[PDB]
Amino acid sequence: GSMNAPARAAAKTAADALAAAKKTAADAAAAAAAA
Repeated sequence: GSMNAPARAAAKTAADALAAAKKTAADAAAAAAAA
């Protein structure tokens, strides 16, 4: 039974990788206006 805050901290890197991936994806897409 681990649905608490400290239990969610283990999934940090997972959501962290996605945060970077999502940022960069849109980042590159945003700079695709002059293409």
